[PDB]
Amino acid sequence: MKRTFQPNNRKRSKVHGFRSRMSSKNGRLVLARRRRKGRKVLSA
Amino acid sequence: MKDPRDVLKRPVITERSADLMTEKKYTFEVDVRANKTEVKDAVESIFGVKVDKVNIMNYKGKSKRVGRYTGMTSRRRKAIVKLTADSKEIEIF
Amino acid sequence: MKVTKSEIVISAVKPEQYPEGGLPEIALAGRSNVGKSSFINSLINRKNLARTSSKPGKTQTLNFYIINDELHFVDVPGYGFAKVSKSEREAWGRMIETYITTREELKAVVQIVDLRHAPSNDDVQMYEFLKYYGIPVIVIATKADKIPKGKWDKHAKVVRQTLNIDPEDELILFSSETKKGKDEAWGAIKKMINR
RNA sequence: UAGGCCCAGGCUCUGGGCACUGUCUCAACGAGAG
RNA sequence: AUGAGUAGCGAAAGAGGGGUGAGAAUCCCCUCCACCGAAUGCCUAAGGUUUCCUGAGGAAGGCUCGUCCGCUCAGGGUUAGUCGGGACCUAAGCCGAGGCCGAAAGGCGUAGGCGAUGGACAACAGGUUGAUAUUCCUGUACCACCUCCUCACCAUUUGAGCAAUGGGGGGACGCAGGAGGAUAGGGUAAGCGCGGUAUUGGAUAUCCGCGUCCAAGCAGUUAGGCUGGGAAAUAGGCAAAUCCGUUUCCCAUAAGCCUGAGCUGUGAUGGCGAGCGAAAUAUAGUAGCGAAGUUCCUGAUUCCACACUGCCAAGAAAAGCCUCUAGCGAGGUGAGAGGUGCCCGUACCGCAAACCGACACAGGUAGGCGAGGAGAGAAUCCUAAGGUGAUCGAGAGAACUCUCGUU
RNA sequence: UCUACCCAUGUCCAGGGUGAAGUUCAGGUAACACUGAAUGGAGGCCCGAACCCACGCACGUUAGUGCGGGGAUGAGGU
RNA sequence: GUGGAUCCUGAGUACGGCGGAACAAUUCCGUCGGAAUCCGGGAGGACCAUCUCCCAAGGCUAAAUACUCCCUAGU
RNA sequence: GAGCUGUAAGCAAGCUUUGAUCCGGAGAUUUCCGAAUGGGGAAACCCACCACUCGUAAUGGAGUGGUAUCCAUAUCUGAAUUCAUAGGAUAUGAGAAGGCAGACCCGGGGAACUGAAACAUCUAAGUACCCGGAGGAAGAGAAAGCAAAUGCGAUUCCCUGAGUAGCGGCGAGCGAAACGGGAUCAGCCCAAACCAAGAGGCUUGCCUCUUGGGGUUGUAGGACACUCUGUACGGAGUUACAAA
Repeated sequence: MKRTFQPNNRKRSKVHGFRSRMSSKNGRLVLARRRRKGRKVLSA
Repeated sequence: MKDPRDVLKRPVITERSADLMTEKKYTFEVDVRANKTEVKDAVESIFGVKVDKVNIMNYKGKSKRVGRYTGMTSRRRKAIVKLTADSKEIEIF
Repeated sequence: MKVTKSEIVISAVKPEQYPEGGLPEIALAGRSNVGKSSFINSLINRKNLARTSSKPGKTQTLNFYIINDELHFVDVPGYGFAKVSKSEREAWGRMIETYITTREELKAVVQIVDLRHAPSNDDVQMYEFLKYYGIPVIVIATKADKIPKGKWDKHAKVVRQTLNIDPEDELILFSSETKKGKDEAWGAIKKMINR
């Protein structure tokens, strides 16, 4: 029950994906900021 | 699975299903995490029949709308059980 | 022998751009697709510092590499077919020959040949050129991992015969793929720098 | 559907001659779209 | 609001009869006409994500209309041991224990792991529904694994067997050029079943349509490469080795070896097949029935096969595989017979109105097949199978603009 | 995920012409030269489809679209 | 409580040089050094003496203060 | 204490005075991802090993637990070195791993524009920002002090001193402290020197190792030697004042 964008582009997920965001302190900062704003969608 | 009655959810009653039922094939809605052998054994236990073959599909959810709001229906797992020359699951339809 | 610092100084196509400092220098030579840009990488325990490829003509300038700040490594384009315009194929040869004829800091030249086959005409017409200007030469036979172990001594004999290598200069069997003969090459380079 | 020829020199350039033509003397009619 | 009922509304071929309906140029059917045809045809990717089928619908949307739609709404629809991916392998690249250079943030980097666009690996022909079809049904196969079983043949730590993380081999690869052998394919003669024309004339060497078939396994065959073949010594290849080397002889000119496209019988008393053809079925029209089914010519852009010759730039790697002993070893090998075989994708569009881009199109979109005549040709013109008539019209035929023709 | 350059692994290029080196044959040259044949099939070779081109040149209009020109076995395209 | 015969009261520290740091100079850090210790020391801008206060190189302590993503009652 | 099955329709079928719906306290269940931790990974998914159980003649299938790294404590062994040691293995660990409240506070690093009408320092500013550590508060804390008195006596915060002293191309500007008035109000413990016990080198002695008494101080105190005084019926306390 969601919306998916390019569910086959692997490079999209390897650049802007959740596991790449969680692999460095700066990406975790990005995720923290987006959680603070209240975004419905975190990362790709 | 723990109890086989958790593998089978409900039968499917359509025109295609009624057509297949005359070839001794029965269509069930199945728990989305159950595999072929699980369904085979559950049908064995519940109805006391002999099972020859099982085939399974996966179905995506459909987009629906009621007024302004939009959503999706649940995913489904469908199984077509072919019995051998044995008894007949009485679905009492 | 224990490289701990390595970087590229400058890529040059003219004598003006040649670096300065008086450090000893070692040059490379060979065919276009023989593994000389990877010989450097294997010596200094680096992966793709001198970029390599399986398409002939990856190195197109003169690249200088400082090794632990005592010497330079010179990467040159190779001769033969080069997957580039015919006009630019002879500019590389002229650029290389001018640098070799000049540049007192040039200690010795490492010429790399393919062990699998007998050296081409160009390899001999480069060995003669280096022996005629009186520059010490170290001959390296790379890609020794493509040959069964029991034929190295057979192929090396043909390599020596075709290039008519003078008894003095040794032939080190090398492999940038299994790091074979690395210490011997270092030792030879060290000897050639001081002596 | 599908290259204009010939005689020159200079290495592609300048040529020259011929052929040919609505480029024009000078425009007229016809077909289509607006 | 004005500009203004103005500019637009793009190619490109339609015409009539019938139907439905409140309403028809535009929707459905029929008929003729016209356009593409190295595609505007067939299949199948990437990508999209229900757009697919049936019934209903006339808000909105669709450069006009609309009874129609890729639009709206309700129900439905996707079946795998063999197809593709994972319980297999590695490339570029990524993560990179320990480790090194660091005062440090850091930088470099090995073992290892991940990672297809490549390598390994078992199924074919028909039929069927409104929507799935090497998945369902029929008929014939194959692969891996397991014994309640049945046989056969061996062997008892004298030994039958199993055999490596080690040794050797192999997987294993480019381009160009020219012979050869076949087959897909394309056209004559037999044969089959229709016909005999009303516009002058044809029982006529007249006209029309048709003229086949899998994987599997039992054969034999082009051709190709040969490693020349054997014996010893050999032990070298870290241990070992009967394996691979390496020497020494002997015979070798054809023995042997390893690979082969295709053809013949079997699969098949099966299927398909021109054309006949109901009940009436819910009057679509199918259900159902079914003839001959060959030889000849020509022939590849496909296969043998990167096989041969020439060239240098030498056109991945690893696993699966085959061997050799080291080693394990009292119970085992080979046949049947009976069983087991999971997860993910599977609808639909794929030169397109489903994708991409969109001045909104007449654009773009890996790959496989790609017929005939005239032709060197996949050019060009007209056609086959097949698809389509492209989405505002009617009619007038001034100036002027653009594209053509003639002088 | 545009664009510049680069890496690994796949894949595409209808047809026609030209004729290099070498080899054989002879003549011929002391012999090479050469001569003539025959064979041979090389090339950022020629003509030209598919394909490619910040190559002009329009157009209508923010990148496009068309009309010439060029390459088209290679410094080739994808 | 009386005494005070005899021991203790916080080691490379207190202080000095050596450089930068910082910037007679000022301190920080390193870079070398290097005492005393009750009759003992440290201070009162420097030094030299008088007087005045204190006892370094061990550790632990609430309260008064700062702010509120939140919860309750209100303005 | 009489209706109820949320929004929120409808349309069915039901529950409830033998007491529902509802409100509050305490519990139970709690799929998958996520620090995510069995391995891998494009987060919401794939693929495993061990033990026990279900099931099959057996293979195949299913269920329930365990399986990351680092640190600590041990236990063994134990590369270099024999022991030892690196290590390995084994165990025991509600250990720590991440989040946030865009606030408050400790520590480390640390701009530039601007202004000085220009620019020489300076100012902006130890600000923005980044990194590490936390706690409900936090460093701060009981004088080798202020200072000059008839002296006060820990720390912190507010008023005043004062936009003064002072520092300043002494220009822009920056900018104190003490006294006085208030809020809150408590100060303690160890080491050292001495006594008692055991051992471990040393020859007894000696001398350090530990454990119990000892003692917290500056117009010096303690040890030490000797006096009274006690070991309770009194005092203190988990908020420092040992501890509970």
